Amino acid sequence: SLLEFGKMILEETGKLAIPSYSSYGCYCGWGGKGTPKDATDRCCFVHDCCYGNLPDCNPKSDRYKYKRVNGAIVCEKGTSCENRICECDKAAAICFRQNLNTYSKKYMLYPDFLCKGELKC
Amino acid sequence: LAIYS
Repeated sequence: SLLEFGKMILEETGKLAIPSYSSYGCYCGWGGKGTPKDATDRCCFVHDCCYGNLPDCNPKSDRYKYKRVNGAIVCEKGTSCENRICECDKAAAICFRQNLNTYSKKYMLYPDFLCKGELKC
Repeated sequence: LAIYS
């Protein structure tokens, strides 16, 4: 759930997921449309697509477990859903870190009306 | 922890 994912985000970026990545661009929040603003925003886009391909699950609420081994996130072994949700989160957390380089403050608190158009996964 | 809502 948001609890584990947020821990990963902090671990990988040194930033608190909320409010750093909770109102960022067009896809780092609840919104779901328009062209991602930058690399960080695309990370959220991909994350939505991953969760979007877990129909048989409950991404935001299902609690899962994981641990770090040699500095790299390692998803433990839970139910099918737990491992898949954990992987989706891991990929995003790492994506955020890889692109901290281009994280822009100007995309924080981004107005949703500035995002229009469906971008298929 | 905080998450991207």
